[PDB]
Amino acid sequence: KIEEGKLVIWINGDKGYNGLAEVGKKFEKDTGIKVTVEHPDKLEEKFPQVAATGDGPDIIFWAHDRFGGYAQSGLLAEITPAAAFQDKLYPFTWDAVRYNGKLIAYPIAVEALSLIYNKDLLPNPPKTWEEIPALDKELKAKGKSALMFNLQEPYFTWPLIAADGGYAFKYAAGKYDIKDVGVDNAGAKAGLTFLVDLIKNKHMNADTDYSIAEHAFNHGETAMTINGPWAWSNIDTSAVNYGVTVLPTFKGQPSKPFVGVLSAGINAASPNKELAKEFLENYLLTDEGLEAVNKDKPLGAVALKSYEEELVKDPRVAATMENAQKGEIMPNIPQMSAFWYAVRTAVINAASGRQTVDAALAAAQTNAAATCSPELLMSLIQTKCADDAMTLVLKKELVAHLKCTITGLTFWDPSCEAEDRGDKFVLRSAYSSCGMQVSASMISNEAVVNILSSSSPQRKKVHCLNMDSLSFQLGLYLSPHFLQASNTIEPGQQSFVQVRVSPSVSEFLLQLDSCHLDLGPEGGTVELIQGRAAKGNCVSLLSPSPEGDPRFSFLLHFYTVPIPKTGTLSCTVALRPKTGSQDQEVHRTVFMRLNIIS
Ligand SMILES: OC[C@H]1O[C@H](O[C@H]2[C@H](O)[C@@H](O)[C@@H](O)O[C@@H]2CO)[C@H](O)[C@@H](O)[C@@H]1O
Repeated sequence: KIEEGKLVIWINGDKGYNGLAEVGKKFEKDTGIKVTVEHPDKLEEKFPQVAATGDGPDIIFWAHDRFGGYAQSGLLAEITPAAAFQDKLYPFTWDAVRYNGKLIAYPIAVEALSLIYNKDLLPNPPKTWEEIPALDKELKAKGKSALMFNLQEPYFTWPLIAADGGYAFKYAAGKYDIKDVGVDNAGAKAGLTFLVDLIKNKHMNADTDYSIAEHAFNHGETAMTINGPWAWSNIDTSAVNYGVTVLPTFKGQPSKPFVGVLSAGINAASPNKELAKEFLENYLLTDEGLEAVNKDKPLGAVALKSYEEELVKDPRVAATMENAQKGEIMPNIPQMSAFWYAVRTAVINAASGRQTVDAALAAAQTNAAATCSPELLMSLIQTKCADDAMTLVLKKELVAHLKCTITGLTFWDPSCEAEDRGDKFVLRSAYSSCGMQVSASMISNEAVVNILSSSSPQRKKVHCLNMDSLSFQLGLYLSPHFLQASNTIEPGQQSFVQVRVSPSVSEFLLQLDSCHLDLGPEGGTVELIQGRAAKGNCVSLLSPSPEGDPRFSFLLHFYTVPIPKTGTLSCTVALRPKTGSQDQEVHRTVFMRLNIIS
């Protein structure tokens, strides 16, 4: 699923991703968190397909209308901005991203279509739609056209459809009524008919799309176009001398564009939600962050109050707000996708001439209304830590409960593959083999699991303790207190032993499996500890040090003389991770030579 530790962003290609990536770069320097900005095609329709399966970006940028459908499906995570932060943005933007009383996304910018015109060609654009035919006429004699804009997305045709009273859904009793659809109303039929009449009269071409309309205006083929703020950049790359003004009226009524609020939602499956929040609130939403995106591609009106006040001075931004006020914010209801899909058809079918305006719009109103559980799998993988080797074991029975078929299990080195013993899957590697990593006094690798259900590999971090890195020493103390002389031992006097390891391992639990004192030939061997417990009345276990160092006490009695001159204390220590099971427990033996005297 989503990669843990990194932020993946999806945004439409027309919007500045480069300016956004430059915001992420600033985020990397301070927090060292790499931000990947991508712009796939059909990210709005692609996101819900992948997100439902757990795959997708950590953050998605789109108009607000799509986020309610995502929300109602459970693909978005409710954002939790502080009241002090919400006041920094205009209240109406928070209304766009509010769903079921929850905030499902962060509003970024307010987007509304405007009329862009060529000043060199047309210093004073027409005030109304009705006079475009008379305009286009004057231009065609010069080998040009009055207006070109994308007819394949109803977003661009809606301003004319809603000018006479066309509407997607009526708002009553505080909610959008999905049974009541305004596509077939005479206001829409009047707008769409006007569009068709422009195509029939040759004033526009039905096949026109976005990239053709953008190429035509920037290259001087047409005097006017309808687009959003994002497009002003490429017009600047071009030398076109242009201006942004309010959309022309229709039947005396202003053109009502559907106003989207560019918003950043957080994936419901993303583990990084905290990072997404820290990035969006602290960095992306700011005077600087928004300016960085605006330099690459214009955002137009912004949700942030402070930065907005500066942007409103821009004539182009003032023109976008003027068009927004005359427009209606898009409903965020899940039904919008069916509405948009249905309206796109009617515009294309009616503009193509395949259907009459009444027949096309009437049909649109009808359509508008309209097992593996691999996360558990990794838990079954057991890490066995031997002295020289690490072995991974996966019980077959447990796998059966999960209903998964494992295609492969390996270490980092693909050469090392698990072997099937028929009751379990075992994978053994030497600490120096299979790309094992020796660091931090630990031997770490990853178990790469491939399941038939998912193409992507599953990775689980495995670790074993490296005892060669650790240094073991045997202390001996005359009293139950720290003392500097461990070398000499005396009979009949209590002796206290402490096992010290450097670098001290606090994470691991220390226990003494066995201890022995070897008096050599003729002296015999005395068993101080066995079976993890003290042996005999002369030995008793003590409490460990503040450090993990274990401790025990023993009393040494000799009946006869000569006393053994020298002896060696042997103690076998067991090391288990506080976070690990017994499988990962490792054992080492420590020896020390000591002088016995009396
Ligand atoms: O055309 C239907 C389409 O309209 C909106 O998409 C806009 C978007 O709001 C703008 O920010 C920009 O990306 O242009 C898009 C049109 O291609 C809706 O947001 C979208 O759901 C809908 O399909």
